[PDB]
Formats: sequence, C-alpha cells, structure tokens
Amino acid sequence: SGFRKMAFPSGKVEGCMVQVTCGTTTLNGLWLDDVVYCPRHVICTSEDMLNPNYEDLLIRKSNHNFLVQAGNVQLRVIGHSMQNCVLKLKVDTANPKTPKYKFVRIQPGQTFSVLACYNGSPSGVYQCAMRPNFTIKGSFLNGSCGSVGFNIDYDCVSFCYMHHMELPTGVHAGTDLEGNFYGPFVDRQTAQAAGTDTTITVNVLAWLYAAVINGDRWFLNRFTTTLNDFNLVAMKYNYEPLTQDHVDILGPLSAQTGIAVLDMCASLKELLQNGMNGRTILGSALLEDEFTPFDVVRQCSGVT
Amino acid sequence: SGFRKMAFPSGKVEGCMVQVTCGTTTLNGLWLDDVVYCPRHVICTSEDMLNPNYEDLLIRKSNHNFLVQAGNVQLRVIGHSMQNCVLKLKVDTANPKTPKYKFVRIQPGQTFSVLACYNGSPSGVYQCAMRPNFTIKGSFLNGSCGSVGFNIDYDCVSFCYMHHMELPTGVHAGTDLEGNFYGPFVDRQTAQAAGTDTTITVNVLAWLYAAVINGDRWFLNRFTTTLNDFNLVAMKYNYEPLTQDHVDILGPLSAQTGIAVLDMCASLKELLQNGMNGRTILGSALLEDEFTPFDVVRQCSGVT
Ligand SMILES: O=C(Cc1cccc(Cl)c1)Nc1ncn2ccccc12
Ligand SMILES: O=C(Cc1cccc(Cl)c1)Nc1ncn2ccccc12
Repeated sequence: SGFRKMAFPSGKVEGCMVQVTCGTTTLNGLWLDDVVYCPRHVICTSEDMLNPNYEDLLIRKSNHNFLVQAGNVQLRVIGHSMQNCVLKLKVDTANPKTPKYKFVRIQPGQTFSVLACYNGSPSGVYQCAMRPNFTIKGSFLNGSCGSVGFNIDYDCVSFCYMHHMELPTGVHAGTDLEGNFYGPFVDRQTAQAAGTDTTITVNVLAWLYAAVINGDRWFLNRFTTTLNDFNLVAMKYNYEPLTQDHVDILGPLSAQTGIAVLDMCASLKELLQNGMNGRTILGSALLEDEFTPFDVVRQCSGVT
Repeated sequence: SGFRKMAFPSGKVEGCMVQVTCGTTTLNGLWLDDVVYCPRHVICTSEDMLNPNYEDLLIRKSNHNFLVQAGNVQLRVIGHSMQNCVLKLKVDTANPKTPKYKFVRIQPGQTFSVLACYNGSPSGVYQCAMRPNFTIKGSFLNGSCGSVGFNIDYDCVSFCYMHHMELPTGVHAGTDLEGNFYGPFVDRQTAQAAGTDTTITVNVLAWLYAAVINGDRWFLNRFTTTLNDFNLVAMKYNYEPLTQDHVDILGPLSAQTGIAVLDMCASLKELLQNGMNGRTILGSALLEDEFTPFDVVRQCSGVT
C-alpha cells in the first residue's frame, strides 16, 4: 500500500552519461554503443543562440573540437553528424555499460523518468509527463541539457526525451533521441509561448483507481455518466476529451476494483464540479494526472 | 527552474540488491563487502509472525538455509548473525559493486530515497521522509522488505532505512542498518498504531523558499512574526515547533531570497489560517513538508 510518484531505477542510464564540451559550452551527452548523442546547441556561444544557423556553425567544428569525457577518461571522437536537433559523435570505444535500448517518440499524456545531469554526472531522478502542449514540467538548471527521459521494460531502456530548453515560463522543451522536438519548439533563444496545459483525463482516472486500491474511497459516488456527458464537463475544465480507446486502456483497473469506467468518470465529474472540499486523495489536494494506467498497475503489482 | 520531488540516482544501490530466501519466505537483502543485510523476519513463516521468538527460530537455521542470489548467481553463506532486527549473512565473496558507504540513523523530518525492490530486483525509486511519528509514507507491496532508504554525498551512500513492515493504516515502519526500528515498532504481526503525523515545519518553510526561487510568490505577505507567536499557530495546526536551530538551518535560503526567516514564518502563518483559496504553490494545493532545506539548496544548485 501507499502510492508514490515513482521513477524507474536509474542505474542503466547513469552508465551512459558523459560530458560534452565544444568551445566554451559544456552539457551532457548519452553514450550508447560507439555514439554520443547530445543537443546540437553545444556548438553555440550564448550570442549564437539568438539566431543560429546550425549547419554554418557546424562547418567550423572538427572531431577534435568535441571534448567527450566519460567519468574521468576522455573519449576519442572519430566522426560527427547532425540529425535534426541532435549531434551524434562517433567515438572509438563502445560504451561497455550500454544497456539494451530503443529510441521511442512518446505521445502527450505518457510519463517517463528523467535523470537530471550536470557535467556528465547525475544529480537526481524524477518522474514527469509529456504535457498535451508538448512541454514537460521538469527541474532543470543551466548545464542540464542533454539529460534524458526514459522508460524501462525489464532490461530494455526506451529513451524518449533529451532536454534542450527552458521556456520563459519555466517549463521545458526537448527532443526525442532522433533530434525532433516535441511540439513546435525550436532551439533558438526566442520567446516561444506554450499552448493550453490541459489535464490528462485518462491519467486522472487511473490515479483515482490507484486511490481506491490504496483505500482512499471518499470520492466514490452513486452516479454514472456517458462519454459524451463526461466530455462536456471535461471541456469546461480544460481536461482532454475521453475516448473509448482511453476506456479500453482503463479496463484492467476497472476489473481490479469492480468500478465501471463510466462510474469512475461520474466521480471525476463531481470532483470537478464540487472540488475536494478541503479533503485529500493519496496525499494530494488536487487531481494528479502524471500517472498513466500502465504506471498504476505497475506500481500496484510490483513489476521489476 | 521547476521543482520536483527528486530522488538520488539509484545505480550505486541497485548494485547492492540481492534476493534472500529462507524456507518459503523471500525478501531483499543489501550486499556490502562480504555481508548481506536483511530483515530477520525472513526466518518466519506467516504463522510465526503472530508471536515470534527470533532467537529460538534462528537456532533451527544454518548457513545453508539462507539462499542468497545476486542477479542469477548464488552466493555462498559462510556465517550468520542477528543484530537487533536484521540478519547479517556473511558470504564468501565481496560485492564487486560495493560503493563507498556509511550506515546512518536519521532524525524525523529528514528525507531519503527508497529503491523499492522485489526478489532482489529494483522496481522503482521515490523520495520520502522519516515522519515525526517515525513511520514513512512509502509504496511497498508484499516481498518489498529489505528495500532500503539512503542519501548520497558525491560518491558515498549513507544507508538510513531498511523496510520491514506495513502497519494496518498503510504506513510503513523499518529499521536503520543496525537493525533498530525507527520509533516504537516491533517486527510482530500485532496491530500497532502510529502517533500524530505532524507537519515538518522547517521543511514547509524550505519548500516555500524553493517556491519563491522558482517564481511562485503570491503567498508572500507584508507581515512578520516571532518564534513564540508562530509556534502558537504551529501547535494549533499540528505542525512541529520551530526552533532557532531550524531558523539557523534556513539561513542560506533566507540569504538567497532576501526574505527573513520570520517573515517567511508569517507567510506560512497566513497560509495556515486562510488556506490556499483554490490556488497552488509549485503545482501543489497543500503545503509540502518532504523537502529539507538541504534538499532545496541541492536541487536549486545542481549538486551531482
Ligand atoms: O535553456 C537552456 C539552454 C538553451 C538556451 C537557449 C536556447 C536553447 Cl535551444 C537552449 N538550458 C536550461 N534548461 C534549464 N535551465 C534553467 C536555467 C538556465 C538555463 C536552462
Ligand atoms: O508487512 C510486511 C511484512 C511483515 C508482516 C508482518 C510483520 C512484519 Cl515484521 C513484517 N510487508 C509489507 N510491506 C508492505 N506490504 C504491503 C502488502 C503486504 C505486505 C507488505
């Protein structure tokens, strides 16, 4: 019992973190096999960030300008290429600690763990989600770029995020491991506003199922609703519309608790309309949306 | 910017997790040098837990009855001893992944990371705190016993907690790595109630400083208070009394923000008396007390 914002164990990812320095800029890189992946803005000076032409800036860079250090030993760079917004630095040594891995591009609403790093060294691990506006609410300081987001399935690490930028609003933007930004963001120091940060409805429902499983049941009511009726309320409260795909994904949680998905929707509807009235659910005074249905089952069943 | 419930990177601790089986019970063990530490209730059957005499139960156990597996390879047990509520299983092989370590006994209000494990394999990592009633609000299922709590200072892991038990109220009790329970709990299946779970005032103040540093400033008021006046309010709201030792520990956060500790106390006093009025601080609708002043500085400065 108990329900925590839990991150994946970070060991497999810690073994991949390296420091990348180009000119006077230093950030993190991810060393998998004989390649080091890092944000391409490592080639920029702070002045360059205003309007950078990465292709032109890269012409002035050779393999020996990319300093890659793994722990306290230097890696030899034998090739470099730019793929979208990331640089791939080919090194002469395969990372002996390379775990089984995949590069995945996640959808909004999906959660992942972040291993925040500075100078190629891990500072901490936390759980977050790809927001519906394609930002992440992380915790990142200057030098954290190149830190990655990932999920783990037994022994395979699926890398889904590489940190690139903080928007003026303190939210974060980044790419998948192919260098494509999530959302419309560009690696340029230009004020870019994020869209509406809507609530991930299916995740709130999963968290409500987690609460019932862990004993918090005060919010369960005698009502039911329909997808269309629920969605009228979700629109009013800036929640994502719930689809039958979402209802299907909540099937195992519905089966575990004996609470039909539409009945849980009716509980959520009353919580949206009435508020919590000073009460809490799983130690929270707001509706939590950064646990997916898969996360709830995983935590409540102890997958290792 | 951004402020997250952040755990330490768990790699150094993942390298120490092993499975311990005795009879039909299986739990986790912590392998440091040539010793494996685990809860002594590994020798009990589910029936034994009602009223166990551990010394008597241990007489029927020999080295070969303790099955210790590290990954997929078996460790040879060459000695066993009971120290308070933990067993120390001497093995014939030193753990090659033993990090620099210390065993510490923490005080209530102090935070640590937990690497939840099942069958000697890590499932996840989360941050928690030793509550003032000496319980922890963790996330643990059957088989999670032996999972540990720890802090890290650069390359040294300070182990502070080993999970032993869930109370009927869904909160958790455990020992330090010398086998002494935190609080009055005993490793016996007897209903043991926890005392008042008071709020860790100094941690709430640290989190309010973190909020100001990260831009959330709506709660700052034009008032000040005294330690005695503040403490009258803290008593009323089941908050721990604030001492000059706490004020001293908040000095660096006070200096960083230019907000005198007693002025921040007056902001906290108004938040206690008036509530949040539907507003949030650092994405929370309640006052968070599981970040110490050291945690806030560490996260806001990027210590690796
Ligand atoms: O934002 C950047 C780097 C950057 C700057 C301009 C454009 C791009 Cl593409 C990238 N890093 C970052 N992440 C969290 N942070 C918190 C405080 C300061 C910086 C910072
Ligand atoms: O409580 C125990 C084991 C135990 C039982 C009785 C006395 C002692 Cl000393 C220890 N493990 C545990 N921790 C979280 N859990 C969640 C669901 C079931 C069990 C469980």
